Amino acid sequence: ADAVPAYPFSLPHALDLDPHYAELRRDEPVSRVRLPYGEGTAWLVTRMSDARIVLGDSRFSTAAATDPATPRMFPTPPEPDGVLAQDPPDHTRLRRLVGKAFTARRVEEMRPRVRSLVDSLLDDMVAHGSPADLVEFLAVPFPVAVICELLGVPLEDRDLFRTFSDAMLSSTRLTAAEIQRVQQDFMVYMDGLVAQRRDAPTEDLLGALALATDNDDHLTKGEIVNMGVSLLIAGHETSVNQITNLVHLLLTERKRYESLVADPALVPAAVEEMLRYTPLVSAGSFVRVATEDVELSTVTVRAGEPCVVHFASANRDEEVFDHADELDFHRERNPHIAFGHGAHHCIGAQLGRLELQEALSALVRRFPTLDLAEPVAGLKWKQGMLIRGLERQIVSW
Ligand code: HEM
Ligand SMILES: CC[C@H]1OC(=O)[C@H](C)[C@@H](O)[C@H](C)[C@@H](O)[C@@H](C)C[C@@H](C)C(=O)[C@H](C)[C@@H](O)[C@H]1C
Ligand SMILES: C[C@@H]1O[C@@H](O)[C@H](O)[C@H](O)[C@H]1O
Ligand code: NA
Ligand code: NA
Repeated sequence: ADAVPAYPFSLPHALDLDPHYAELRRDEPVSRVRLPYGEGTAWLVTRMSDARIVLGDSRFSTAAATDPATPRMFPTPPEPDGVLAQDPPDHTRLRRLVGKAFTARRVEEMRPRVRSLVDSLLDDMVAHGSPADLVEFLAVPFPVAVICELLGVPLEDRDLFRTFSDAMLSSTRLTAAEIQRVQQDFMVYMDGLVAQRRDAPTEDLLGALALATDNDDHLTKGEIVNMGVSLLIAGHETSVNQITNLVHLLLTERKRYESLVADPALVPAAVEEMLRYTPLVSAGSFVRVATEDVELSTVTVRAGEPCVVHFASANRDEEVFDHADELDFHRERNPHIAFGHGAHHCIGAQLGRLELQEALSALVRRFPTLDLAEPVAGLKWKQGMLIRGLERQIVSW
């Protein structure tokens, strides 16, 4: 069965959805693909109802996907101690190590700190004058500062952990051996920061991770340190890219930006809609393997068959969202899965929402004249990574 198409279906263009995803949702919503690594074939799931089953059911296992022969989107076999590769109830125990810092209530308590950080960084951009690179002054330093303060990672390590993090998000830019090397380096660095808390615990998540290493009974050192790596990767890589992505959607059809200048209270709802609209995950997902037969819309997936979701395709499902292909800030309902679903639903969802809200609210309030000040055709979209975003975004005002 080398008659099954390669997935991804193409090198990506900006934030475009391959038009094949809409054809798949209409006519073949569950279809066999060959992923770029591991062996064999995977079902690609393109509709919302099927995505909620694959993401939401104990009969689908991520643990089972750690087999190096399992199809996957990324060069290195999955790390078995990785939070994504855990199944409940062990996954539930692992998430509770840190989950209290990420509840909507605790995240809301960060809004003051977070708005202060944004204000200061836009002051520096103003000091530099127009035009300036929004990536340099906002999209990079803002989420990096927030995740360093929440975990207790020194800000001086920015260049070191951003390099490791970009490598671990490789799709084609690096080989398995280059990434496996970075994984070991990152594991050894994070293990070292957590060890610093041996006779010196801190009031931060690394503090919590170091106590769990000392006192905790069901979780390995590996699982615990790896959680530190996942949070430090996700905690900046998502938001840094999503700020560039959402600003890109706002300035390339400037009525969108103008609608938020007019009404900055629209910003929370605009952030939800642009989370729906944006393929932050360039293609596919961490894989789920059926442990029993499971009925999806058009097929029964057999025990042992792997499945992969395209989150941004589920987020264009025309049986769930009216005019799904259109950016609409006035949707009454937006049941998107930009943050996933089921056990592995994004732990940082509330922190992402907060950072995007405060970054956009500030821009829309203080920079009514904001425009893209480099050509669209020349935009430096990140190539060869599992996520999408801009290396640079020169803006004027
Ligand atoms: C706009 C921001 C974000 C987006 C769009 C986003 C998106 C996602 C998605 C779709 C997943 C599900 C992956 C899957 O099940 O296959 C996920 C999981 C995850 N996200 Fe986020 N995320 C964001 C922000 C964050 C932040 C700020 C953090 C960390 C502070 C974070 C940490 C994670 C982690 C650790 C997981 C894995 C959770 C688990 O396996 O239980 N994310 N994210
Ligand atoms: C195949 C696409 C996915 O990538 C992966 O699985 C990566 C190899 C993970 O190891 C990354 C590096 C982890 O750090 C995650 C915790 C990051 C967090 C933001 C996500 O879960 C993210 C959505 C992720 O699932 C997708 C990018
Ligand atoms: C941060 C993330 O952590 C786990 O999910 C993986 O095993 C891997 O080490 C890394 O990609
Ligand atoms: Na742009
Ligand atoms: Na996988």
